[PDB]
Amino acid sequence: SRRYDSRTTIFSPEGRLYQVEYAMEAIGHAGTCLGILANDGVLLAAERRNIHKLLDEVFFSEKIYKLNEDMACSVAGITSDANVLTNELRLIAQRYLLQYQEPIPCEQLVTALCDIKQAYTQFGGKRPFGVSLLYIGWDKHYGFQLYQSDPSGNYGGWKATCIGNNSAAAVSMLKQDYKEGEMTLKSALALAIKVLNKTMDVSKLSAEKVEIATLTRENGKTVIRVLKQKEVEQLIKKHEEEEAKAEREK
Amino acid sequence: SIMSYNGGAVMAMKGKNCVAIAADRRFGIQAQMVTTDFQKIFPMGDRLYIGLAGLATDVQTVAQRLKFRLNLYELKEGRQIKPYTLMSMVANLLYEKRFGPYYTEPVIAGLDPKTFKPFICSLDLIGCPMVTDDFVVSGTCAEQMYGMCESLWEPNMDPDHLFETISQAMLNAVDRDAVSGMGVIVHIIEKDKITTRTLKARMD
Amino acid sequence: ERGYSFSLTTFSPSGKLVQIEYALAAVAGGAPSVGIKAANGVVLATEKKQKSILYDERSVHKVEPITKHIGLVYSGMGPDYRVLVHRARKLAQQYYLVYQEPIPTAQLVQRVASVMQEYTQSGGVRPFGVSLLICGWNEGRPYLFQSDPSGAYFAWKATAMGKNYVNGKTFLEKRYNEDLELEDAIHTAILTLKESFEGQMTEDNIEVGICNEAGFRRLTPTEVKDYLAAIA
Amino acid sequence: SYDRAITVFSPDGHLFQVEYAQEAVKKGSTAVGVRGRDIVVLGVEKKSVAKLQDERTVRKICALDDNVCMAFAGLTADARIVINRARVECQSHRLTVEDPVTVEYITRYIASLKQRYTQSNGRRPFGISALIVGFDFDGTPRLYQTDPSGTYHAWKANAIGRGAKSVREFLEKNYTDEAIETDDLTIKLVIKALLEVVQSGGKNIELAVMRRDQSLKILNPEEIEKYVAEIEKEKEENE
Amino acid sequence: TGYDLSASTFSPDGRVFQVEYAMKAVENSSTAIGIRCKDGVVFGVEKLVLSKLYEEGSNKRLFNVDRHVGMAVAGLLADARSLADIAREEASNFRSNFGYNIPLKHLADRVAMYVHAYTLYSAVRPFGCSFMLGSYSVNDGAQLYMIDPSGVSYGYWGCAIGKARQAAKTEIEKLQMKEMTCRDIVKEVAKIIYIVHDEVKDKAFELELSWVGELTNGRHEIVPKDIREEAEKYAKESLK
Amino acid sequence: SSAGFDRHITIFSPEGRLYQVEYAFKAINQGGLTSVAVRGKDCAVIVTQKKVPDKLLDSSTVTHLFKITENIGCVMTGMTADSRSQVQRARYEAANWKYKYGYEIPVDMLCKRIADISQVYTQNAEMRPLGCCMILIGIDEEQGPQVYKCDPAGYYCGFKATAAGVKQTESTSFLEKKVKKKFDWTFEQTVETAITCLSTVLSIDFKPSEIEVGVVTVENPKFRILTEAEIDAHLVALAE
Amino acid sequence: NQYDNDVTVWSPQGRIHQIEYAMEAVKQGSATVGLKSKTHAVLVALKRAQSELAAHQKKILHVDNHIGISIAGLTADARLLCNFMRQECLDSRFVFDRPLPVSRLVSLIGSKTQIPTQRYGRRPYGVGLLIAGYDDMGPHIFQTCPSANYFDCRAMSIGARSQSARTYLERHMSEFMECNLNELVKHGLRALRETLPAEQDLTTKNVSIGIVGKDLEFTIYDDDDVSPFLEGLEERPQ
Amino acid sequence: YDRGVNTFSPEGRLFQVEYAIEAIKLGSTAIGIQTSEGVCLAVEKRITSPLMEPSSIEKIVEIDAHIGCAMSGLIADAKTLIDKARVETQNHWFTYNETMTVESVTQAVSNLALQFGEEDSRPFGVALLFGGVDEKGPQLFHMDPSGTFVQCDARAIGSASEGAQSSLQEVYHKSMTLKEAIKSSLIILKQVMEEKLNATNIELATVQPGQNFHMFTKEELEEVIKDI
Repeated sequence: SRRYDSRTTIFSPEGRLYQVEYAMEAIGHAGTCLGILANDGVLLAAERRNIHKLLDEVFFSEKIYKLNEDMACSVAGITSDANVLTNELRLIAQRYLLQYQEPIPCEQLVTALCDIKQAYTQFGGKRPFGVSLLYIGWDKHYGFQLYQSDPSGNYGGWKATCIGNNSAAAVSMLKQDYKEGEMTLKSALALAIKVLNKTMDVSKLSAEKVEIATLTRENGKTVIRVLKQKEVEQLIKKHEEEEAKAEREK
Repeated sequence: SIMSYNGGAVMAMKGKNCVAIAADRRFGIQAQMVTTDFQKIFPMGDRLYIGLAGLATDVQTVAQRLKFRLNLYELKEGRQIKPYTLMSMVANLLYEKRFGPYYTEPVIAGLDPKTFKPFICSLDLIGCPMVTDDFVVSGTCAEQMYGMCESLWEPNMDPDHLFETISQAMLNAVDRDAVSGMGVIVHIIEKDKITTRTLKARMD
Repeated sequence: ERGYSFSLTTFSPSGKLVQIEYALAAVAGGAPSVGIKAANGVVLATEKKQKSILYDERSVHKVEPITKHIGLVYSGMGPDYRVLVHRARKLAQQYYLVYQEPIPTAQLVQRVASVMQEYTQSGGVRPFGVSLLICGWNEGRPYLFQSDPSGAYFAWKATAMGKNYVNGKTFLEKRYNEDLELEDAIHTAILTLKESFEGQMTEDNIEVGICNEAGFRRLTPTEVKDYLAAIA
Repeated sequence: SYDRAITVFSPDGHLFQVEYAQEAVKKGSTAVGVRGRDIVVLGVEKKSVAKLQDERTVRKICALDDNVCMAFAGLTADARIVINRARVECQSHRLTVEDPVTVEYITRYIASLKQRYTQSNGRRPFGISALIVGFDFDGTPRLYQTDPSGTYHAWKANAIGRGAKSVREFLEKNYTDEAIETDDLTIKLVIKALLEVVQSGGKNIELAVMRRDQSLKILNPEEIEKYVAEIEKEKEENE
Repeated sequence: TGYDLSASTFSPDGRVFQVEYAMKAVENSSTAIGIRCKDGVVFGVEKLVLSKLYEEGSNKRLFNVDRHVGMAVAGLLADARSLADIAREEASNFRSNFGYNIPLKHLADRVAMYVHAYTLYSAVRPFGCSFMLGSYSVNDGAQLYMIDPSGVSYGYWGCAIGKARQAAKTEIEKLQMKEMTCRDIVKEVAKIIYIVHDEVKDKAFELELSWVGELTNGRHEIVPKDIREEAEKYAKESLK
Repeated sequence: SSAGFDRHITIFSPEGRLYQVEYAFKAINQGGLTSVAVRGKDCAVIVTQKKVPDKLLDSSTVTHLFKITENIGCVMTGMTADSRSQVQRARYEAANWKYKYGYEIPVDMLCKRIADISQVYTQNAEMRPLGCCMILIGIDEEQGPQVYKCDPAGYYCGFKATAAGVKQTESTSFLEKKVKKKFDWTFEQTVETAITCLSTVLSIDFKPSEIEVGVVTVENPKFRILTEAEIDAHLVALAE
Repeated sequence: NQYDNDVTVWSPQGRIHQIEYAMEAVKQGSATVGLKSKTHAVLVALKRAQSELAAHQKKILHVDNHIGISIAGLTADARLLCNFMRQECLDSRFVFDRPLPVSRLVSLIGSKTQIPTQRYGRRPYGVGLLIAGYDDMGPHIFQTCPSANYFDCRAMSIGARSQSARTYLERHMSEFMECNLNELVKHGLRALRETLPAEQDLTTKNVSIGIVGKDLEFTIYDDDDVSPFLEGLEERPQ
Repeated sequence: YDRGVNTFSPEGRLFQVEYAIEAIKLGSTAIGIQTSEGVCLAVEKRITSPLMEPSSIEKIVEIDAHIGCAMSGLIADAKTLIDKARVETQNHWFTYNETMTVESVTQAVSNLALQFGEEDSRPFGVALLFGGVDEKGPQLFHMDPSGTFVQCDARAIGSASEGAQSSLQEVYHKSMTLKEAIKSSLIILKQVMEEKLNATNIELATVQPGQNFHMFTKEELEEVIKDI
């Protein structure tokens, strides 16, 4: 009929979008994900939701999805809507390898999704994707990369980015402490644990509330290391040691 | 025939704790060779290979379609593939072209991903699985390869004698064939390592 | 027909999906249930009371097998349950026709939740009003999952769906531990179902299915009468 | 009152949802473009880098074929579909007809694809406007423009984006009937036109020229800084 | 009432008013009655002349579905024409698939299920027609059926459709219809029409009588009561 | 509350309710009818009254007992038009079992497939959810007789003593007091309680010609509609 | 007023208002009068000017060699039914090699216009077709209506202020069966001159007369050949 | 309520079609006059900017070598009409070896405008004037978005078309000549527009029997302005 339909497609009298601005605000009331470049690596960090003591966590990865062979992605927003995009995106990267027998070079994979995510804001009365998600990877042409998907379909290549209304103060922190040029892995891991100390309001940074995955180009393999919870512990205590130097000035 | 358009020979053989696979190197049209570096053995995960023989179009085609389905399988599940599971996967792919069939006969050889248990099987051009315990052969010069393996095979063999048995089986049978030859490559795998050797064969 | 093809779900100005949150209210007002993952098995139990003394008990079942090592229960409304059961039967055979091997319980929940996703996004249909509990002992370790009408899923040790679930959630936390036996797990699975049951509990008021490594098995009322025979 | 549909008319004959698409064009960064004797030029403003991203993925100037350019406004998502579609048509034209593609032919494809995309309900129109500049059709320099209604049209000097009314009024008193030869003079006209930017920071101008025979020549922020210096040299005659 | 727009919606007490609204549109049409004797079925339709320019036999409401089946429609006339073509088409497929004439008990089921399908969807509306079905056979005798706009279809001995649905069946039931012949029925149908408001507050009318049974050998056709004119000669004597 | 269009179409309201299906539960109640099914023995009995308000209305074309297959009969309550279209699916898909699978359909399997068709009308919109109710009987080998009942919501169950139509809450309260001392049901104990429940809920003590009785028994598994003479035989047999 | 929106929606009085509104589009068009004798059927229409120097819009249009129709109402629904009308006339010529009976062609129109008066998605056809023809049993005069009813008649006038034309036809219908074409045509166009305001006259530039006969093919006369028909007339009694 | 997409008035026409007539009123004016010597035609360009290129605005197009055109109202919808009007005159030459007449062009054009809706969307907002010399001499026709097609002898459409048609009926007679009718039309043009009448405001279009060439005057129009 006519009186039963939703709008999903109609401009404002001033020109803005009515439904797209709403989906870009539900992601801010969700989890926290970030990434950081290095000279010889790239990493991802995530926030655990539903840390109740009657769960299993047998998947070895919840926010991170190792997608082709040398790329992975975090996720944020509606978790039920998110599984449709990941099964498609692994399937886009795999039909490319059937076509050329070369891995997908980490940009036109993203534009292939961003055309699919765009198309529900256009023709067809359907609900848009309420999912923004990160990107890490390596190619022959540029190397280590980060990208920033949006419900609108916009993408940007960032050096250090994060999520907004949940952790918008981190972006103000990353402009203060991420120094250009030298950004190596031990410097980048200690920078990442400093940021989640403030944004996650849980004191002492319990290791069951975080998740860190990395990527190093190593001897022509491009391993993707989801580092276990045993070495999260000593990475926290290294940052816990930095309070002792932080009180020497006073 | 259509199978005799390019030639080929793929042999697999089961040992004690190890398994070996071998193939030829000649690529060519009916009587004219082209090159001696045509790959017919493709790795599908660690400690598990596959060999293809038949029409050279369907060798390169099925090995890409099977690689298309393997990577989608190993990402929905964190585990690797079992050797019984790949045999059911290939038999599904060949049977979909029931009346438009691919002209190849696959040979699968590999170990168990958990235990050390070897596995060999071969399929027809429409997907009939057939597991054995000693050897499987495929290609144009099939009847010469049965004559060598029925007399030289021993049940429990170290990787030393298993390499020497599959070497003499491939050299003496392919030299009797006309449209196969120009080099033989041998893969011998085990729990600890993978050894690849090429043999000194007649180049005529 | 016309071919109307418009979904009945859009975003709120706050950013929430309204109709999915309404469907969870019909889930919470359903019949209660409980599922406990033990060290050697998975125990499912439910609450099956008739509205009259006329209703036969050997007609409709609650614990329902999917394969010979996979079972599945629910808490919500009745007739919507049998749709996705028959959907999961035809879906589980398609894995067996391709791979010649019974489906693992993790892979089944990957696809059943995608079916429940499809009625939330597509045109003119309404989302489900049934949450599930999916069990099974594949590759040594047993499993116990829970899928909601939104389309997500989880992995529980012990949980409870239906009415009074916030009371059973605290009771399972105060009673379960790292490991038990399966025979000890049924004992703490009726004692959490005796919390919200009526004044009488017989062999026909409850209905219990188990998951040994020997396969899936639902219990006849002979065992359930002998199990509640004065052992709490 | 009555709009909420692209198929209904007003009581005085209007399509407000088509007219609202032009309001989304005015939220974009301004981009100007003139044609000259041999060298055509187009420049964009409002780069505004944000200290932590790579700037090679925010590009607003692309080439459809070897001798035609593109500059746009509006929102970034809908431009990517139109650009990627127009690359196919300017390549599939060459396959069916062995000529190179004229600058007039590709603008009718973009306008007609935006035409039928406005007619049917449940199809939100493109909220972009584009500038097509190419000296391709047998040594003749041309530049056209588009519109979200789907009307391709030809100017000789153009301005779009947030603040086009000031720049278009500026160029009418500035574009001489004397043709701007010595093409660095024509480039200095654009830098004088883009000097009336929303903030005029000086280092936020990305001018791209084309000498009608070579490929695209993206200017560096050292050659463009030299042209900003000579604009201040002519400004010293005011005293 | 507001909760009465679509045909696919329920009222808060549990009925569909769009079916209820279409039933009393049949009420405004003129009266058409039907009756069967022991060896035939006799139809009869009160039909009024529009102004004067009607040409004496136009737009009739006595249709002819099959060799032995006809209709006695009342209501929206254009909606009954499209519904009559369904019954013509339905009886043809039974001939082509089974090789013999359609039974009337099976024919009324196929039509009423087709009327039922327009009472379920919001795209279409229910019909605004009600009609009669009469037939005769040697292995089945005479039957007489009745279809409302909702789709309820079962058998009568006599009926009426129009304004005077109740006012006609009061004096139908005082007839000994179980043993009369359908030649004596024809002179008795005409007085039932002329008692209840033929041209009292209306302008003019014309009587039509359809006819099927043993005397026609199973054929269905209009009466030869243009021959000898006996219906009006016997019914107009009932003025006192 | 009335949120969005919950009172009009099949969507969720707040508190998880949905009204367009529980409006159909009292869409049965406009029939003015009550049906009783009793299972006690190696037999099964349907009993349901007829309501004939007109002498012009026939007698054989009133029957709500419907013969699905030779071993399966059913009774329909609710509105008449939705009832007969529901039986057209039940006659159809009982024959598809015989064609696809090669044997006779169980009464338990058929009540699933009927309720699954009523599922989609609740699931999909713009599709009217068939406000009628069906009660089945039949003989299963090595299982005895069964009585099933389907809902417009798609819910089914099997149970021993059944009421439907208008007066469930008075008749099911009578049968729980009846079926609590499980006495010897001996094919006339079953018929007598099938009459004396309906003869006291309606409180009529009625003539031999207003009800129907459908029966099936494990001595003659064919579905069987009783004759007016032998209906009168059981009626005077309880005159003590 | 909420029931007055769609064709599907019934009213609590039992009257669909959208069909009742398509009758009002017929009254917008001009008047036209058709009638017949035992041997000859003549329909006469009235043209309307758009401006002071544009051509007058035509009303009568040829269909077949034995069928011609008039028009009143929407010109969009006019040519849409004409293309359906001409297709059915030549199919019987191609298959059966006979001309169509006129009475069964109009039954195809009532089946054609019934679907858009019941299913949602298409308005009813606002149209006022008058039909004259020859089957094997003589002439016929037919009319249609947007309620998909078709009426056989011996004389009919529809359009703007056509009630005054009907009063002339009722008191002269006894004379129509016997008289021939020299007065049967000017029996008809004496009925048009009461559908005019009393100050102007039916001229030669605003009227069309179409004649189909028993031995005469359907012929349209306009603007030059009307002068042998307008001769021998009296004026209005003013 | 008040009459949405496809619903009759309680009295008369569809208001979507009625509002389509009003969209022509915000167009540009144009005058076409039929004379026995040929068909002359004029339009106003309404050029806004000097940087805006003048010869890119078309109002007279060439349907065929003996058929001209004129348009007003929506430019975006008019390019669809001119497209198939060029195609189906070309299909007629392909299957008949002859030129399609001027009247039977717009028969095919008026079929496509009466097709709005969901049947196999919105009505158009553009009126047209067609000049041409067929076998019956020179002709002039006019259509509207309602599909109402009619022959005119002299017609002005667009903005201020009501005041144009009042004075135009006085200056017209049956025995005009083509050299007289051209200057008779542009006197009406400068009395209804506001800018000074020069060689950049207006443009002409003439078609003759013996001069089927030259449907477009270009800077010979400068001579006609200084003569008046």
